[PDB]
Amino acid sequence: PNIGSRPRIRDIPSRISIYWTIVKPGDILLINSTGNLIAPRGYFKIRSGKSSIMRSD
Amino acid sequence: YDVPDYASLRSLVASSGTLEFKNESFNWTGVTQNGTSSACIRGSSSSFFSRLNWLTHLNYTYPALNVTMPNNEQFDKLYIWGVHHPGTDKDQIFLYAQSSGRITVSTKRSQQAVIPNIGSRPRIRDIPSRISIYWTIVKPGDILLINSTGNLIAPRGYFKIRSGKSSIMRSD
Amino acid sequence: KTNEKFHQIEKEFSEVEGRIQDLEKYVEDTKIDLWSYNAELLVALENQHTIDLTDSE
Ligand SMILES: *[C@@H]1O[C@H](CO)[C@@H](O[C@@H]2O[C@H](CO)[C@@H](O[C@@H]3O[C@H](CO)[C@@H](O)[C@H](O)[C@@H]3O)[C@H](O)[C@H]2NC(C)=O)[C@H](O)[C@H]1NC(C)=O
Ligand SMILES: *[C@@H]1O[C@H](CO)[C@@H](O[C@@H]2O[C@H](CO)[C@@H](O[C@@H]3O[C@H](CO)[C@@H](O)[C@H](O)[C@@H]3O)[C@H](O)[C@H]2NC(C)=O)[C@H](O)[C@H]1NC(C)=O
Ligand SMILES: *[C@@H]1O[C@H](CO)[C@@H](O[C@@H]2O[C@H](CO)[C@@H](O)[C@H](O)[C@H]2NC(C)=O)[C@H](O)[C@H]1NC(C)=O
Ligand SMILES: *[C@@H]1O[C@H](CO)[C@@H](O)[C@H](O)[C@H]1NC(C)=O
Ligand SMILES: *[C@@H]1O[C@H](CO)[C@@H](O)[C@H](O)[C@H]1NC(C)=O
Ligand SMILES: *[C@@H]1O[C@H](CO)[C@@H](O)[C@H](O)[C@H]1NC(C)=O
Repeated sequence: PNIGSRPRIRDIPSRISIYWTIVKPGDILLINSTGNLIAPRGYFKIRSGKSSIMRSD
Repeated sequence: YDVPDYASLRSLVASSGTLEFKNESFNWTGVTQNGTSSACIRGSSSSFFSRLNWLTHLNYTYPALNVTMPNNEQFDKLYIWGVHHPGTDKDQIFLYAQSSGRITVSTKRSQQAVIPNIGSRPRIRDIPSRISIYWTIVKPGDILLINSTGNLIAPRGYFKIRSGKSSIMRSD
Repeated sequence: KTNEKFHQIEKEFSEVEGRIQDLEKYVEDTKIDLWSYNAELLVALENQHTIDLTDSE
């Protein structure tokens, strides 16, 4: 994490950056950290499907 | 100069077809401007790039920067700037009081943070150092904020990025 | 007799991004142009064959 004075939006200058890690069956997920960590509470069930996204009004 | 993602900046610039550089009165204070290089000769004298302003220490110090430039009118504003990768530690101390100065150029949408890395690159035109050219585009209603602690090559203004029918080609 | 097209790439943009965005726009334009030519040729062929069939009959 890099400290920086970003312009204030909604009266807060700080930001967060969202990552993602996918774990295959048989593997393990290991998290090591010394600060600035925003942890998950659980996991999402990623699976193949026919879903999609769109932007309309 | 070496441009990270050069093939994207070239295509972005070549798609506008306009070099209408407009000088803006920035708030560079406490540092000296108009750095001079010997490999760049204009009028039989040492010189540098015209659009980019190479900043250097003033009175053996380099205060941290925090400048802003809002975009009021209804068109985008493209800022071309860069970061100087020196040759050795001596070449870094001679120009700046900071050895490992971070830089950070942020808009409201996103930020870019860069760390210059000292390295003894092979000499080309009798100079080992390099510069890396970045670019930040500001949408209408947003502001551009530049914070730096060293190794900053600032813009003198902005380019008028716009949609157009222009293109680029390489021939003889 | 249409075919499922559940998930595709993003075909609209509101920002300049670089070479990958330009490549996506280019492939979208090439696909659209190829399918437009295919549709025009198919319509012309079917009209010609229909007009000649209903005259040979
Ligand atoms: C670095 O420069 C930036 C950009 O000029 C500064 O951010 C701006 O700071 C001012 C002064 O704090 C903010 O305006 C006022 O802020 C406070 C919020 O507690 C409050 O008095 C008012 O509601 C008002 O908003 C301004 O919002 C803020 N952002 C922008 C986009 O202008 C920054 O303070 C400078 N210094 C540092 C150390 O970061
Ligand atoms: C690290 O290794 C590199 C590669 O061998 C060295 O770069 C080369 O250094 C020599 C000796 O300085 C250069 O040749 C001579 O340099 C000076 C320029 O002031 C001058 O006496 C001559 O005109 C001649 O060019 C050479 O150009 C340079 N580059 C290459 C590609 O060979 C480097 O010096 C080594 N050490 C450090 C601390 O970087
Ligand atoms: C620009 O951001 C830098 C960090 O990137 C800030 O620099 C700090 O400034 C404080 C106040 O003098 C010093 O105590 C710290 O040591 C500095 N940190 C670094 C990493 O250089 C700076 O405050 C910001 N600029 C302004 C004008 O506030
Ligand atoms: C320019 O920068 C200095 C830095 O000390 C600041 O005090 C000043 O208000 C800025 N603006 C002008 C118009 O001088
Ligand atoms: C730097 O050079 C430019 C272009 O010649 C000039 O407008 C500006 O005043 C100079 N600034 C300083 C601090 O010498
Ligand atoms: C440079 O800084 C030193 C130390 O504070 C001071 O004595 C001197 O007057 C300064 N020089 C200038 C030109 O500001």
